[PDB]
Amino acid sequence: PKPSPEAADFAQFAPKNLQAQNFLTATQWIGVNTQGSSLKNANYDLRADPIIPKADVGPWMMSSVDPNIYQKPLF
Amino acid sequence: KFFKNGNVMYTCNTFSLNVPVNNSIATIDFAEHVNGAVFKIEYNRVNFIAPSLYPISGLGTAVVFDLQKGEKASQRKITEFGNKDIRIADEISDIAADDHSVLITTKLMSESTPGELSRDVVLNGEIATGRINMNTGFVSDIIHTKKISIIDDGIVDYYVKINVPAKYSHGIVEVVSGTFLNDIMIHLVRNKNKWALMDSKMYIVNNTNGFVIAKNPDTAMGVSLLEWPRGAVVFPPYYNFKKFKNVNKWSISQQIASCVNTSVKIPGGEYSWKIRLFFGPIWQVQESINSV
Amino acid sequence: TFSLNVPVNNSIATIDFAEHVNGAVFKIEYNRVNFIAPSLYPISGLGTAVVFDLQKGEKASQRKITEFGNKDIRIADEISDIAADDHSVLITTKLMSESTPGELSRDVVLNGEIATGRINMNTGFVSDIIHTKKISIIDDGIVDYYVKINVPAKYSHGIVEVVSGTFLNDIMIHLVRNKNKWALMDSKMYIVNNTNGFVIAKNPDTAMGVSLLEWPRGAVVFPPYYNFKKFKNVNKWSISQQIASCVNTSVKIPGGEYSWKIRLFFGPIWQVQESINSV
Amino acid sequence: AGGLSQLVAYGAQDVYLTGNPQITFFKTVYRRYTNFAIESIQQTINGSVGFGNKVSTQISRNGDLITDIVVEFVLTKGGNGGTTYYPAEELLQDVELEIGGQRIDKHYNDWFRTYDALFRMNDDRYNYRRMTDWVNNELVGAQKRFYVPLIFFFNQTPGLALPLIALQYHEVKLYFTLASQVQGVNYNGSSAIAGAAQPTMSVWVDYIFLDTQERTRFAQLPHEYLIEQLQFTGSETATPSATTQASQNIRLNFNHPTKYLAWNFNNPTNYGQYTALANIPGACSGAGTAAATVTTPDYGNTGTYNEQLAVLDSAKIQLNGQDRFATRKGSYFNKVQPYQSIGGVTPAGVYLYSFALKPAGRQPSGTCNFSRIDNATLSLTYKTCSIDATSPAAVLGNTETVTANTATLLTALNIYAKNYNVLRIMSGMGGLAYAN
Amino acid sequence: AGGLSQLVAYGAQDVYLTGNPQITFFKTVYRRYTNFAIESIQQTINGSVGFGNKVSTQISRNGDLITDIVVEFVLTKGGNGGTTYYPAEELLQDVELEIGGQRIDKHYNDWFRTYDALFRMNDDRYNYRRMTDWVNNELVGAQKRFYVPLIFFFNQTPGLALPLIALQYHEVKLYFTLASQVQGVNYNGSSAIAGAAQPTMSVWVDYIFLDTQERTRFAQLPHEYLIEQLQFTGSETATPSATTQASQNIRLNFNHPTKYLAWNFNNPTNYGQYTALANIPGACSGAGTAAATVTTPDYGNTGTYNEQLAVLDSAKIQLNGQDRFATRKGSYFNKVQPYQSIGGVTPAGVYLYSFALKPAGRQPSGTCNFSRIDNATLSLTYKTCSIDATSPAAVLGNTETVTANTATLLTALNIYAKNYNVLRIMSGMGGLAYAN
Repeated sequence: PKPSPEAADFAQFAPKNLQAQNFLTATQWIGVNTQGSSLKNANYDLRADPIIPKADVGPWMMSSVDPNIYQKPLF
Repeated sequence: KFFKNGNVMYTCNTFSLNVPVNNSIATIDFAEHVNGAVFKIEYNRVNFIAPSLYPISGLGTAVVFDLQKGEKASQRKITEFGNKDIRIADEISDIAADDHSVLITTKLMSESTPGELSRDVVLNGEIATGRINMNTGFVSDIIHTKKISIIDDGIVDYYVKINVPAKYSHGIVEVVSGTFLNDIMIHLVRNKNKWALMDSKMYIVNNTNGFVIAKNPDTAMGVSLLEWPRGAVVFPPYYNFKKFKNVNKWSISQQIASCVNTSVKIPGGEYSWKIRLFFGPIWQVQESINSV
Repeated sequence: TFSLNVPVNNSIATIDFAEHVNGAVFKIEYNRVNFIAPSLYPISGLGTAVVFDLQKGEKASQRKITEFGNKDIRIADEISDIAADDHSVLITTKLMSESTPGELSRDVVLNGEIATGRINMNTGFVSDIIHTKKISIIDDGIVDYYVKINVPAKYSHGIVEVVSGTFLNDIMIHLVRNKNKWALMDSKMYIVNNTNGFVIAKNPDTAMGVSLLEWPRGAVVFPPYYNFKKFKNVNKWSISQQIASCVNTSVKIPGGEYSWKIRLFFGPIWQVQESINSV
Repeated sequence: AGGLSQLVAYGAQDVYLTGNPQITFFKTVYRRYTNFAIESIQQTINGSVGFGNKVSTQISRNGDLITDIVVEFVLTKGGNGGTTYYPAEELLQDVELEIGGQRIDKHYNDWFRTYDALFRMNDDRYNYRRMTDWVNNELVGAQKRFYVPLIFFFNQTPGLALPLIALQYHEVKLYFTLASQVQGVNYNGSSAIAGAAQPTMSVWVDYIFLDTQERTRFAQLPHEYLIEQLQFTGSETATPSATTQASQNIRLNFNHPTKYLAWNFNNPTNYGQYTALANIPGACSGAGTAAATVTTPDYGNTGTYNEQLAVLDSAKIQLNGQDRFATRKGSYFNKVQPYQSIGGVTPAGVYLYSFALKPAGRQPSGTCNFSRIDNATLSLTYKTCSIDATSPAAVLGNTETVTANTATLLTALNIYAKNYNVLRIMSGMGGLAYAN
Repeated sequence: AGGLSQLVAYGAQDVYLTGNPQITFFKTVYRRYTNFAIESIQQTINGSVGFGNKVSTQISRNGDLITDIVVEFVLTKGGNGGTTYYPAEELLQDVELEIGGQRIDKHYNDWFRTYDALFRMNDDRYNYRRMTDWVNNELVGAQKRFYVPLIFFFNQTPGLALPLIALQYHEVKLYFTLASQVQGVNYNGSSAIAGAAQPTMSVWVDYIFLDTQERTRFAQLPHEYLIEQLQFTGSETATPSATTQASQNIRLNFNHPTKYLAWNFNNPTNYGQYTALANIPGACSGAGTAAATVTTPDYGNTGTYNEQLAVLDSAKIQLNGQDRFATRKGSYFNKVQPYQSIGGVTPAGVYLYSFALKPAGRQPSGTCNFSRIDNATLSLTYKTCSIDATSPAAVLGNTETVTANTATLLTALNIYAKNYNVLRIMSGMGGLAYAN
């Protein structure tokens, strides 16, 4: 699965010079976006807003603002 | 607070020539690697479930031995005059039964052989349920270790550990909750006279003469003790109590003094206990152990 | 004064204490097994509801003269045996607990300041060397007795125990380490059991059993360096181990701590053999 | 007499102090560490070095971890003593930290000045200035070497050193923008100085060389580091000279757990100027005599301690339409907050409000995570710039709500947020745990 | 090559340094913490605010714990530059902390000046000066908002914060006494200044509001705090005139384990004057000119470092009539003790003797249990006050056992003791466990 010029095969040595890897990163590179769309609508008032599921009942006014619930309320 | 996440203690303890030596012939070592918060160990269809709630919860071969409790070690460090369960230093915060409010320091494992290093806690917290006061910090200064070493033969050696600068009391080696579905309770005497099957009393306390223990409803768990400390260095008449209790679901006990000695102090070193457990049908357990 | 000319003669045996202090008279008894220490000398009696002598008891001794088997000249002893009454021996500590005495005893020269035969070597009656004793009586009837010697920069011969048995010991028997069977040989009434001898017993009818536990040896590479033990089984019973039976100038002894552990117990000749056979 | 007097005079209250001892002060046991050596190694620079030019360095794996990167310059004066003010920082206009192709952080000239204004304030601010400015009244033509230690998350403490051996498949590199104008070197005020030579620069990287057993673990094990980031977009103000005590509500654009906010009101022409110019000592060029010019600072004394020359009358931070604390006057954020949170002098014109107990430290101690809130706004009330900057009787003698008529030059509003993020290093590649 | 060349050079003499490593410097772990937010609000002042008046400030229960408290005063100058000396803390004459009807301690005008003189010792004391005094040569009529942080046992560290969520039945109050005479604002020396306006006073208290899980525990479980107290009784000096050398024995009416004794010699009408006046720069008004007056200080430079102007020759402290240590000269307690225990500089005329290894910190480190000492004394030997203060050559060039004739004005002796107690919090009430 490799062209010959790429490297000398590693054997009979153990300096621990190089890493093993999958060679691809994605979400863990860019970083997880915690905001999502939750700040388009808002909870300016402090009590947590009970959630009514985003059931997309209508075909024309779906929206994409996310549930926006506070992770932990003030209680 | 007294419910702080952790604390430290200093104990001053000195002695000269008034301490016998209990040889803790069993010891523990590790060559395993650090894991996170759960183990799932299998060999020969024997599973061990080790949740974050505490490291030994359930096990079996498509069966379980309890619903609620796994094994734990503990101590009764001081039992002033034979009083009640005042100071039980359990490895499980069973008082909560939901959060494991027990500091864990290291959790090494490899497939087939998990280990453990953890601190214990005061089972009663700070509440003086007796006529005496108990302790201060919830988390105590005693550490425990485990090694659950499964051997290709279908057997597992279970090692536990206890240490404290000084104790002249009662130790709790394993608090076990074997299910009530083990109708046959049978053990062999070291004189190899017979297997002493007895169920008329359902009150079984297997003393020193008891060699190995087994229980089953025709599918069995075997128990064979290997090593425990003794003052076997010069063999003095110093107390070294070893016995089992089967009046409860199951418990393994070890005691040093009857709440107080005449005038003797304590090594304060490491204590150890190595017990061999293994599983299979009534036939396989009996056939294997009868080899010795 | 030496550097690195000594082999590792490893004293695997050592003695320690877990006892308290008491004054100047000790009697230890448990399960009919007793030892009497009248402070005339450390041990005068032993046995299980029996006695073996009236005036002689257990002691450890040295044979510092190695001039090719010379006479009793440089004999450092534990007891002022010649006087047999005035215990002119300095004792460092006299310890005890239940069933277990312990003692540290400073030795004396057997012959005294005078020369005997031809030559001597003595700087005073009391010598610097400390011996140790521990007698642990186990509730099963077995009593472990330990002795100790520590002589710096030595090339010597130590006597592990000297004790006098009663004349009532007509039957001699010993077991060869081949464990094939016990060797009932008493026609000589003088048995010298060397390495091949494992355990011994003696009885007029009820027996005293002997089983060795530990003796110093060079077990680091198992060198040919002289490490020979023997019994002297006659009415008087001695156990000894030679390291330098002759004048050895080429190789010396480290001169550190050396101890010996011997397991003694009593009972019917059958029970004694059965107890060992079982092990 | 002597020490035994107190030892015998032992009491009952002492059970809380010396009873049942847990520690002592006179038997220190030291913890044995992993063998390492530190080396200062020059890395190469790509790009033509000069004023207004951009360069970068791709940092090689000389060692195991990076512990400290210091940028240095060789500069000549274009003017006499007092014509400069931290010219090394003005020159080091933008520093961008890239680990694997994605921005991790970026620091600005003005930030370096702000950090120095806030956090690096003991004998270290003088030695810092020795590294970054002219401090001995040097004359035209003087040459010295300058050092500008960088303050990214891995430079402040060795515990956050960047493991290269853990990141073999990602490049680690810095971009540097060199300012086109450096006061007192290329320009005097706004006019070019003839004969201004281009600079020489080098980027030194201090490497950690550590022994084999730990080096193996670093390469083989994944890592998570708690790191700092700087969030920044600049804005502008409208400070009046007359008719109103103006207000401004600026919408902030920050995310992630923020340790503190800090800001200043800068002069876009005179680097590091956060206060008004006045005909008082150190406040303007020639101050105190007839030749005093109030439009140009006495640059070597650009920083001052007189809040009377500030433009900020009051401020509060409003979160989701509601005030998180009540209004404070501007001197509060210049003096009281850094007293409580840092423990040093903050020059006038630099302001901080902390969310943390110890923002000067590394460990989290209280944050405001702007990723969960809808509206972060900084509300400012400004001083009326209506007193004569050239008359000491007015500059040193007026009321709290009025400042110098020259103060309106401080039109650049620089608001910074210092936050936590987590750097995730896995299988030789890294990035951020979270990003908005 | 380089770092590697040192790294491999491992032997026997560094085994006890890096053998079997326990720690590393290159991967730090940050301990997670209970979430909280910092909120700062205004408390109500009950009573008339003004010079010489007394007011009571009632702390509200808007948050769960109390940490930093800062008292603001808005006032104007009655004089030219150098006519003031920390007027903000002279104005804040006495602050008394009361919890549930019982007192904790009481901080005096000059205590505030003393703590600042002998513990807050690095550039932060300049910041402090900026908060409490006039720094930039401000002129008559200038208005400034002063910040006087309180320095009670809980005002520097969050670890001793008042758990008001627990103390629901017993309130915490702050009693404030304001000075009737403030140098440079209402009086110049003893001469009243016409047109002196009253101050505006505001007390700001920083609340910690924390997560519901630990908040609930705070409200229910008992607590013991390492509360610290300040105990004080004023005394009188015995300063000599000329040819005679005085000494005096002061009985130290202290109780409870102490960390240190701190004392100063004060001119009763010149706040902060701990030294004699002399006709040398910074020592008296007009110093160096023909108008120099050695009976009136240069107020703004009242605090100096020239111990030659000190009054104290030597001292020793006795416990139960026995000497604690042999006699030391005054320079020992001014320069050596703050160096050996704190690491800063103490101005001339202020003296400290420690019992603790770290009297600046709050971790107990050695105390003198005065509750177990039946007769404690401080023995003070004075300098002979024979130097003519008006001759620069006489004050700058004389011996160590003499001082200026103006030292006889230092008639007030102020000896402070810093001590421990235990604040116990139980079911809605708090109080002090020991009282001696």
